[PDB]
Parts: sequence; C-alpha cells; structure tokens
Amino acid sequence: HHWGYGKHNGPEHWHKDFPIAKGERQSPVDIDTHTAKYDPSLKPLSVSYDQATSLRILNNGHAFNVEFDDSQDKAVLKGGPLDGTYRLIQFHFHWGSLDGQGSEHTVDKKKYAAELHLVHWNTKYGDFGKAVQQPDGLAVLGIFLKVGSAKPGLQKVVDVLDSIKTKGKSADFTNFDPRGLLPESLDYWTYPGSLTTPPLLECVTWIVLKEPISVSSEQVLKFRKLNFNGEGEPEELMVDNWRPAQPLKNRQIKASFK
Ligand SMILES: [Cl-]
Ligand SMILES: [Zn+2]
Repeated sequence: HHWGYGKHNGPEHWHKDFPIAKGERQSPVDIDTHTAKYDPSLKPLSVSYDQATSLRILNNGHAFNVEFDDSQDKAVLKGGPLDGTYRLIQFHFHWGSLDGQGSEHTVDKKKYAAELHLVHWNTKYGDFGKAVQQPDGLAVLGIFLKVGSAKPGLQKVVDVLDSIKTKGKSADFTNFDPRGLLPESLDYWTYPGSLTTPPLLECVTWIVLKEPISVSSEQVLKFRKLNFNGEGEPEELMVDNWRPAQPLKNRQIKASFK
C-alpha cells in the first residue's frame, strides 16, 4: 500500500507516511495573477540546453521521466531568481483523464490539460541526493499544456510511450532536444516550494512560465494509454497523476513581467 493517485492512496492520504505534506512551503499552488508582485530586480532566465544529452525514458509507476546526463554542465538553467548553476537531470509531465484537468499549478483557478516539469539541481551541492536536502537545492521549470495544435518536438516522446507501457519499463532515448518543448516567451512567476510527489521535500524554487504550449488532442491521448501497474498486473490507466493546490500560507509569488 504505498502512495499513488487513487481513492485509497491518493494525495489526501500522503501526510500519513510524509508528514511534511502539511508543511509551510508545499506545492503546487494557485497563482492569483492580481496578487502576484511584479519584481523588477528579477533577471531573465538563461536556459542553455545546446549541449543536452538525453539518455533514457522510463515509466516509474507515477509518471514517465526522460533522463539526462548530469555528470557535467551540459544543459543548465541560470538567472532568474537563481544564484548559481542548476543542472537538468530529468523532465516529466502530469496530465488528466480529460482535457480540462491535469496541471498541478493553476492560474486564477484555471486548470490546464497537462504540466511539464523540467527538474534541475544546484551544482554547489555536488549530486541530486544532496541537493534535495537544501532549501535552495532544486529549480523546476513548469510549463502548462493546452490542447489545440500539435507540438512537433513532443512527437518523438509520444511515439516511444508504446515501448514503456507498464511500471518498470525503460527504453534508450538519445538525441532528444528539450528546446522543442519551450514556449516562445520566458516570462514567469516564481515562488519557494516543494516536490509535488513524495517525499515532498521543501527544496524547490519554482519557475512557472506564463505562456502555455499547445499539443494536440491525439498527442495527450497517448499519455493516457500508459499504465500505473507493472506487466501484467490488472490494468490501471495512468491518468490524473496531479496533486491539487496547496495553501499558499506565508508566501509571495513574484512575476518577472507586468
Ligand atoms: Cl521521481
Ligand atoms: Zn512533476
């Protein structure tokens, strides 16, 4: 009986094994666009993904992760609210059973169809496992997906999902370029928060982009065909793997734009 997204193991049960679920800096949250403070001291984000090396894609039973070689400074995020260099280690998505839910973060209570998380750890700490222990250890870039037009650069991702259908499966996934997932503008809101899965550590600077990307209905449909189970236990579709909004408590959301 370990954690998941169902009735008996879902986000509302998490606090029993992971008490920090009820903490002071839990994510995700609702971004109230009228209460967010424009802060003109924030610099533009600097995203340097030219030398990125993708290695592998896996179904870990809660999402699918595309993993990158983080042994050197090859795909890095700097600037913004960040001091220092943060290395890309993985990206993953959260998505819904239907097009009107799926994102974790909300914008004036509006849900998007999915949310992309690009996970970066602060090189000052030397590896990811030490990073998650620090208040400034991680930076995740969150990008919202709405359904409209196809995103061509997501297509290579969708075509291999057939090969990692069940929990535990993994496939070689080289030469994928994460630039094809970025929207046009890099304006953002930022606030201090947490991982949105267990262990829910409060180690994250969140950078949530204003501009959504578009994917097609057919594209998100293929995400929905994945399984939370291993081969073949009874089939449970991997859908609605999102944690709802958590209390903002004593936190300010800052915007890079007005
Ligand atoms: Cl993970
Ligand atoms: Zn995530």
